[PDB]
Amino acid sequence: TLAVYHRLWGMTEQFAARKKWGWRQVYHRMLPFQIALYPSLMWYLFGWFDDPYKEAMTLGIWNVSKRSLYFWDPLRSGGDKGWY
Amino acid sequence: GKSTIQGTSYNVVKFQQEDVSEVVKEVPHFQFYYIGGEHKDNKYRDVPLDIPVLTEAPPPQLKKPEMKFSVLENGMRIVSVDKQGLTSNLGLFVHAGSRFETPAEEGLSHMVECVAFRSTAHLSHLRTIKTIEVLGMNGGCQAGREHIMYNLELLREYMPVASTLVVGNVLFPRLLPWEVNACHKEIKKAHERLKADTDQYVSELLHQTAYHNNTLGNALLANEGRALEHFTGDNIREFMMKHFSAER
Ligand SMILES: CCCCCCCCCCCCCCCCCC(=O)OC[C@H](COP(=O)([O-])OCC[N+](C)(C)C)OC(=O)CCCCCCCCCCCCCCCCC
Ligand SMILES: CCCCCCCCCCCCCCCCCC(=O)OC[C@H](COP(=O)([O-])OCC[N+](C)(C)C)OC(=O)CCCCCCCCCCCCCCCCC
Ligand SMILES: CCCCCCCC/C=C/CCCCCCCC(=O)OC[C@H](COP(=O)(O)OCCN)OC(=O)CCCCCCC/C=C/CCCCCCCC
Repeated sequence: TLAVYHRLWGMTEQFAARKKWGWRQVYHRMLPFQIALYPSLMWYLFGWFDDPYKEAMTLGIWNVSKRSLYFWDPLRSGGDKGWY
Repeated sequence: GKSTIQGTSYNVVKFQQEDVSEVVKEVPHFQFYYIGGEHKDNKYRDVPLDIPVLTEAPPPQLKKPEMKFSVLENGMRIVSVDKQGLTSNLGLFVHAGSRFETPAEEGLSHMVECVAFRSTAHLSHLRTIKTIEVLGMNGGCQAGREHIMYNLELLREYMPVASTLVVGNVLFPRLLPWEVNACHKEIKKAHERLKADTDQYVSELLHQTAYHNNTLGNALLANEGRALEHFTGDNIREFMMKHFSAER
């Protein structure tokens, strides 16, 4: 019967490894939230980057020609040197 | 048959000294933790239940059940029947019921039932009950007028574990003061359970009246007043030394 007790004692020997695995599975389930976090950050920080990085970050969809007709810096509407 | 005990012949089982390392190989395999694993998709995920999926089943081996009798060198008698079912029913019966109580020992038989499956020499209370739960076993203890029974119902592959747990109740229980004090709750629950069953409650009234203040008239359940004075680990141990023995 001591053998049985040995098995019952030993079935929890690896508690630290099992609790680590538990938390590793909670973190695995939280990785998908990155899909929304990262684009939201770049969405809020877009105005911080320089124009050439704005263009590259959007694969060229955004460029200087895409700035609004009334740019917040009116002297730079239509380009850095103005419309004409 | 090597020994005749109280009119029945038993086969004597000799004690043997076995190294703990050798026996450990024979203990049923089970786990409490599943740290990782090997992923495997359910192969029958697309198979309806009406289609058989098992092939090459070994031919069955049927034997007519027979009751067999054996006894250990310490005097514990062993009786088993194998009906070839898949669930076992282990039962330990001790010849110590309420009828053997003296008036100063009122309710001690019920108290023994209340402290069942608590801490033993080689296992804690929590570890015993979590092992019973994880392996899917059910059971308990019931104290009667002439005997007290410990029973477990389990899948038969885990019999080695179940037998050890049941025996530990009578071999070396630690009747620790704080564990016993936590069992005072069960007395009130036992009364409620008894009184709910009107047929059984009337039966107890019959026996108390039929046998006035003697063996079969002793109350089955301990009261929750003055009886709690001797609801102690020390008192329970003294009672067990009087009546619990391998011969009974
Ligand atoms: C198998 C598929 C592979 C997928 C990836 C590769 C193929 C994708 C499809 C083709 C495009 C290839 C990439 C081209 C990009 C060109 C960008 C560019 O030059 O833009 C111009 C801009 C501005 O350059 P410019 O100012 O000189 O002007 C460009 C010139 N004109 C104006 C004419 C267009 O440059 C950049 O923005 C350069 C950005 C480079 C970024 C490199 C990142 C590398 C990875 C960093 C990892 C950081 C995390 C580390 C983690 C550590 C571990 C935890
Ligand atoms: C393991 C192998 C992996 C690859 C497998 C093969 C398939 C993929 C291979 C792709 C390689 C080819 C990439 C071509 C890039 C051309 C960039 C260019 O000329 O930009 C000039 C533009 C414009 O240059 P500009 O700023 O000088 O503009 C001049 C404008 N005019 C003419 C009016 C004066 O530059 C940029 O916008 C800079 C950033 C570049 C964009 C980011 C890197 C390239 C991304 C490629 C995406 C491909 C997907 C399909 C298209 C998506 C958009 C609809
Ligand atoms: C759970 C708590 C959450 C708390 C969140 C707090 C609120 C966060 C608000 C997010 C704001 C995002 C940034 C907005 C920037 C706007 C950019 C913009 O419009 O640009 C204005 C104007 C544009 O000028 P241009 O001539 O085009 O040239 C600039 C360079 N190319 O100027 C800029 O772009 C400058 C922008 C500078 C942004 C600096 C960003 C970095 C700041 C670091 C912050 C670190 C915080 C750490 C907090 C730790 C707390 C424990």
